[PDB]
Amino acid sequence: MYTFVVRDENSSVYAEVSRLLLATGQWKRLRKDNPRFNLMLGERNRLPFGRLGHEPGLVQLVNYYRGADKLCRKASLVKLIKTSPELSESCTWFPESYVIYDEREVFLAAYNRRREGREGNVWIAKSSAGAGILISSEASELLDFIDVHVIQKYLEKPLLLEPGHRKFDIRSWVLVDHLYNIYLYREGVLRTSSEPYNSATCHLTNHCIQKEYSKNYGRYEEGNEMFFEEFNQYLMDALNTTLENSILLQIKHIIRSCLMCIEPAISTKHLHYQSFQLFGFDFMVDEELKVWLIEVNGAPACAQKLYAELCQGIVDVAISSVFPLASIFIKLHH
Amino acid sequence: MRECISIHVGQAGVQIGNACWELYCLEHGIQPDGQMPSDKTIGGGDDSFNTFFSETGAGKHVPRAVFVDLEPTVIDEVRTGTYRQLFHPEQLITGKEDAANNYARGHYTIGKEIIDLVLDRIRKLADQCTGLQGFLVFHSFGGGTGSGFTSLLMERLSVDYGKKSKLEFSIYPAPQVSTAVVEPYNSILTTHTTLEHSDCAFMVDNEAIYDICRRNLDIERPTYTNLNRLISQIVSSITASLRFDGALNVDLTEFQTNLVPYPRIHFPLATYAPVISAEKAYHEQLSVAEITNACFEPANQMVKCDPRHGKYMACCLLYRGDVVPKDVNAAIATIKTKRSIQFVDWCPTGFKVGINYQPPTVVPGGDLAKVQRAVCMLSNTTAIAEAWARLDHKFDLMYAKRAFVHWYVGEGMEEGEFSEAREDMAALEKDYEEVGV
Amino acid sequence: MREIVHIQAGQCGNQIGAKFWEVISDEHGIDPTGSYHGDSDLQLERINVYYNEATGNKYVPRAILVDLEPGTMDSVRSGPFGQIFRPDNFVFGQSGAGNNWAKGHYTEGAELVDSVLDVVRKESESCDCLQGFQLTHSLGGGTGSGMGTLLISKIREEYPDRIMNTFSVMPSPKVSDTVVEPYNATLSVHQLVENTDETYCIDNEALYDICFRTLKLTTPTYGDLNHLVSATMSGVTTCLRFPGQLNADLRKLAVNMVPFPRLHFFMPGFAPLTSQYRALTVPELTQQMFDSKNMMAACDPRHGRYLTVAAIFRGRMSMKEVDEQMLNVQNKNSSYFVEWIPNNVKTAVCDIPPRGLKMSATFIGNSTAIQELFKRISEQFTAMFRRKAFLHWYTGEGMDEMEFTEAESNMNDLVSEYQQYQD
Amino acid sequence: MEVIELNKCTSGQSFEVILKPPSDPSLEEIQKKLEAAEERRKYQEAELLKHLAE
Ligand SMILES: Nc1nc2c(ncn2[C@@H]2O[C@H](COP(=O)(O)OP(=O)(O)OP(=O)(O)O)[C@@H](O)[C@H]2O)c(=O)[nH]1
Ligand SMILES: Nc1ncnc2c1ncn2[C@@H]1O[C@H](COP(=O)(O)OP(=O)(O)CP(=O)(O)O)[C@@H](O)[C@H]1O
Ligand SMILES: Nc1nc2c(ncn2[C@@H]2O[C@H](COP(=O)(O)OP(=O)(O)O)[C@@H](O)[C@H]2O)c(=O)[nH]1
Ligand SMILES: [Ca+2]
Ligand SMILES: [Ca+2]
Ligand SMILES: [Ca+2]
Ligand SMILES: [Mg+2]
Ligand SMILES: [Mg+2]
Ligand SMILES: [Mg+2]
Repeated sequence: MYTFVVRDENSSVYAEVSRLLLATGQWKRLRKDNPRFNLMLGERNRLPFGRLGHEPGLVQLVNYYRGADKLCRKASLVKLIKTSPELSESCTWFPESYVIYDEREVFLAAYNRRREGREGNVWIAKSSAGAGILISSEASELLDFIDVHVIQKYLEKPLLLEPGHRKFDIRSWVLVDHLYNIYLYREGVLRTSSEPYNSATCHLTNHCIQKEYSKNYGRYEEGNEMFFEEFNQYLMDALNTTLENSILLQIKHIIRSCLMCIEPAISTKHLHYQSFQLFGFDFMVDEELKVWLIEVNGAPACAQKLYAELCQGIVDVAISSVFPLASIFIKLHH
Repeated sequence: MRECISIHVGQAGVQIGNACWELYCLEHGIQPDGQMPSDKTIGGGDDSFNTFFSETGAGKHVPRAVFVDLEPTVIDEVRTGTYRQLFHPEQLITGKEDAANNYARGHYTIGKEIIDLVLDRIRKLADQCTGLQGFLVFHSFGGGTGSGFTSLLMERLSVDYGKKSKLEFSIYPAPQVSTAVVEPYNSILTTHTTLEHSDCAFMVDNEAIYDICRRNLDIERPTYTNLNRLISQIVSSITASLRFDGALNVDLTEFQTNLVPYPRIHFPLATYAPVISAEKAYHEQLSVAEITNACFEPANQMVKCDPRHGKYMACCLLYRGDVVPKDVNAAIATIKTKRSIQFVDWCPTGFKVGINYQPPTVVPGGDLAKVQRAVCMLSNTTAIAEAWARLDHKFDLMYAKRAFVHWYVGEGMEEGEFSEAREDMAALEKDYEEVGV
Repeated sequence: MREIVHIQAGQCGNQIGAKFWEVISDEHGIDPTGSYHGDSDLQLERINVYYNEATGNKYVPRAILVDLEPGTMDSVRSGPFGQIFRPDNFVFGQSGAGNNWAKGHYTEGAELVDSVLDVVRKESESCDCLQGFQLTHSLGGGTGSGMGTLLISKIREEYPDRIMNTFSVMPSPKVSDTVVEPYNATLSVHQLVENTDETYCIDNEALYDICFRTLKLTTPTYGDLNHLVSATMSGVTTCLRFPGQLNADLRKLAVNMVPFPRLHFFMPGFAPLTSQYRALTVPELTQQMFDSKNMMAACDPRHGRYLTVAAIFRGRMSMKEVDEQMLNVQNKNSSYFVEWIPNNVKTAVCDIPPRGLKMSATFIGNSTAIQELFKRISEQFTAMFRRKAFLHWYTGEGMDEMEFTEAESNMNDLVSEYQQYQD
Repeated sequence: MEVIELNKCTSGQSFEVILKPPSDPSLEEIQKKLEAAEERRKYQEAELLKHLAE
């Protein structure tokens, strides 16, 4: 009879996980401030990690990795990729990014080389305080809009789905358990734009923007969400290739690269408490079938059809592995 | 040569002090009767061990120590113990009734009645000193005497010995061995009124010693004797530079100079390795690289915390055994390229290293195995603030309902001292977060 | 050498007190003549907490026997351990108190309280460090109830800085002598709220239920009830009588157990209770120890919350397994322990078990469910008082109705105070 | 990786290895606080004895 607490009510993922635990008849939910727990479905902001692992006779487990924010923040991800030799500034799968509050003169250094060199000189400015994003070809407009933000090279040549001539992004859910096994959920989603890509709403593939500002919401696929079965079939019929070969090999590479990079800093291998965490990786694919990492989400949601399968898998390999009772993942070995 | 006076207050301070001076005598070759055959200067001298031992004309080497307890049963153990012949009765001070786990009872009620007697006995040891460095104060956080009378003694020592340094060895409360519910109160009350009077304090969390004893020594349910023999080893590693020839941490001032740049942030984290069970007939001797790498494992720290999520302000490596500087630097280079060791911007990223060739001494028949080399790391990490957060939280839980407060007010303490002390801890906890992030 | 002065007052107080001294004299190896005949120095290490040392290595209980009738105290002096008590410490009157709180507290008992205090003063003057007093009595009669609480008030006036600890037997209509018992108990409870630091609530209703339901005694006697009180009193005093470090003296016990001065009424529990050669495992000790069927106060702990808990295990057992089982009860019923007092459950271990048991467990709980006891008494009080029934026995001793109205209000306040910390 | 201040002796040695350059109350007041607490105790005891006298 294990005990667990719930400190994030708005977690749609762990509301279902907490729902499944009670259904097993072997997990008892306690008050959110009771410290005599085995599992903490903690809060996003200011989780008191310093108070975990000090309860005698209690193996304690939390659903967040302390320090994983270095990967799940815009400016932190940029600094982590430029400064870590495991990733290097020669990183081939991350768009050329810069942090502006600093790297103002460094950003304008590569901006002049693109303007003079007749190359595509379109960038994008975003930050972690957004739903506020600007896409422009003039650097003067990007810097005035900021007045912490990040500016990275806007992928001007994206892979467009047909029929529709429309943009998309791929969301991969990755679960990292207490042993730091990297489990990639076999089911992904393509959050597609319902408007044709005009290089002169159709640029931002967010699920909230396509339902509020787009008029073709739900025309091609239900909820502007195309799952892997349909997308792989399209890659075979249109490009004569598979999702595994053209895209998913690079995805698994990036997930391993990022997570193995921060492993010494966040591992709870010999720590007095254990951690797991569900991650949301956002990828962009260009017309050359090259995968690009956009951002990593630390508190991700899920597709409605996949809430059942994934949340059950969170209990199987992350919760019941530490607290046994009485595969949908691809193990990225390392 | 400059002398150091050790002061042991409460049950925890006296028993830990009892285990330390036993280890000191084994290390310096002093027999229980006080004799020391290797000391050729009979009746005097200014050797390194004379900073902790005075000498009588008869050749006895007497510890420069004072034992204080508001209850006679613990100090009566010293009076009839194995090393009873070391101390003279002037150094042992006992009362009738203890502080009953009440900070206010040990600071105000009972402390006021005994503070002049203790200071007078301390003055007797100071008069035998030709150049007193300062004091080492051993006490618990949770006990009424260890918290209440210590904070009064630290106040009065700053008055009577203002130019002298004061170091603490403090036992942080852990429910697995604690004997009182109100220990969070006593810990924060005593940290508040002692903060401005202590130059460098070494916290030992009983939780850490307990698990190190269970995990590494295979003791199913460790006792105080188990815990104190391990603590005295760490204490010996820290005070060895005061008792032996050397150049690192040669006086009490150097502890503050090398470990404490900010006066309030004077709680260095101690990490010790290796801890090997003596029941293992043949254990593989760990290397310099292996014991130095173990200095960055939380499981070997005296306070459980994660230094990865914090910043360093200083770092000292104290080696005892078969260690040469070449192997130390080889280990540090490897550790730099593997561990998360972030220093603050206003401090050099480096290590002060001290090596003493004499390998560690273990009490014959004890639980610790003799090893060829060992290391104690003293690092000033902001991550040790986690121990304050735990303490302060338990405080806030009980104080919100004013639970047990009447026991303290009944001793003449005002309720405002509770929130005044808690506000100080909130300030201290905020200083750590500024330095750490 | 922190000595305790024991006092037993009234019929119940002296009968229960006599069995207590009979039980712990056996555990410490003292024979009925005061001669030690044990086989372990652990028996003598804290022997001075309860025993004085006389000429010829004699051990004399530091006990004062008080009554207003000679009857019960003559039976003590003729009982098994009657010869061990100090003859000067028998202080008795001749009138009796007639189950009348007013006679013990205001008229008959006032005449005798000064000679009791003279004997208390003599025992205290020969104490190297008197830590406090322990009193055994019932609340339903007259001497132990009325004169007992008068003694406590005067003992506090002369020794204000010493701990007052009581074993107080609550009346129950199941085991009742007179209908005025709710009156006497309500008057005494207010005294105890003011003038004691620790009170063990021994409910005769619980003792009857345990003898009838558990021990399978169809017709229990006061002897059968006192057998449970002996085992309980021996258990709660183990930390005082043997070498340990948890609640080794009365003041530290009060500091760990009493978070608010008035909420100092404990629920005692004992395990095992067997109707007998089978060895009891450590998980079995812990399950029974926290079960309501082993509670001596007749209050359902699941109807309230635990402020603080003291658990004492006696015998040779796995201290590791003891910790695991204690940490298992808390971590599986943490909804019944208040979250604003962290680590409020303290566990003690003693190697010497009680007579005739391989191992036992004693439970000391400060639960807010103890209000059910006070509510029960308060209901019986009001049932008669609203019609002023049987009040003439008290007004004829000088008492006024206003004192009963005040005692009633004081106890409803005590219930309200327990209810505010239950939420 | 610079090693500085190497001091050697018979019983050991010490040095510093750098990896990267950087980027009280008076006795009167204590006696006043102590006596203030004793007076609050004396006042609390006086009220108790006054209460027991009534
Ligand atoms: N490591 C260690 N901790 C101890 C020892 N003795 C007591 N403690 C801890 O110290 C705390 C209680 O403080 P004590 O030293 O026993 O109390 P005190 O200083 O004698 O003050 P009083 O209340 O008057 O008895 C608890 O948290 C114990 O776990 C010991 O010998 N070694
Ligand atoms: N360098 C780039 N090139 C092209 N498109 C980009 C881009 N950076 C971002 N985008 C587009 O902008 C959209 C929003 O990006 P971002 O991931 O920062 O938003 P967000 O973090 O608020 C959504 P969530 O965090 O919930 O997944 C993405 O869907 C992506 O298509
Ligand atoms: N447990 C127990 N209760 C008793 C005993 N004798 C009397 N009582 C209870 O005590 C109350 C009567 O008090 P009693 O001691 O006889 O009155 P007193 O002698 O005038 O103080 C009643 O509620 C009885 O149930 C006894 O030996 N054991
Ligand atoms: Ca000499
Ligand atoms: Ca000073
Ligand atoms: Ca008369
Ligand atoms: Mg985001
Ligand atoms: Mg003590
Ligand atoms: Mg009777």
